[PDB]
Amino acid sequence: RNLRVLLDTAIPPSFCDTVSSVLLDDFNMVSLIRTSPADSLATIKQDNAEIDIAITIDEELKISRFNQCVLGYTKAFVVAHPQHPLCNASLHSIASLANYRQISLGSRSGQHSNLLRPVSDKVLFVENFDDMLRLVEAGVGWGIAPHYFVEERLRNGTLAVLSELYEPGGIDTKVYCYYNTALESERSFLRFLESARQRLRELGRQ
Ligand SMILES: CC(C)Oc1ccc(-c2ncc(CNc3ccnc(C(F)(F)F)c3)s2)cc1Cl
Repeated sequence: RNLRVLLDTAIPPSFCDTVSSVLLDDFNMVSLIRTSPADSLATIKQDNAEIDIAITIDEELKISRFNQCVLGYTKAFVVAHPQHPLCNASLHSIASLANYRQISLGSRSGQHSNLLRPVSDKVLFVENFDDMLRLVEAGVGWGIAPHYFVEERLRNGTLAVLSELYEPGGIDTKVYCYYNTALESERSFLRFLESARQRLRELGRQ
């Protein structure tokens, strides 16, 4: 119960804090680590890190030494500069964006999971969301960003949304919890899962 825990940058801060409080309520030593989802699954896989619990959106069912569960959901938007070509065109489609350039997270130096795989042939990789939104806000391209990162810049006109046809409201991605196999038998972990999940649901509806 000396715990190392990972959360990705798509996890809303309210989400990570909701988790933290519970973790400390049921494990008394909790160390928190943050990474962008592209590097999330890789980090836990490197055994030199000793991550016991990881909360991310990238999935691989062949993860060794780790089991899986769903902890809740988060939302994401296809955002782009207000004067971007697509923004003008009101009919946006998965093909229509394959032509224009995508600012995307991660590195070409890695197994691009389907979830974080670039959908377009013309791409530019960045390493965090701040650099993604800097480029997108300069018309470089379009991107897929979490809610908490962009919400304000869209209610402010700084940015726009092209995802209001595909999934009106945001692209509901699942948020996964990866427990080290060993932790399955510790009543602390299971109580964490219960209390956290409830709290997350309660916050989500609001
Ligand atoms: C606009 C529409 C017509 O076309 C699309 C429809 C669906 C998609 C999705 N792509 C990744 C999906 C999973 N969720 C992700 C993936 C990566 N990154 C995040 C982050 F956390 F960063 F927000 C969340 S859904 C893309 C496009 Cl372009």
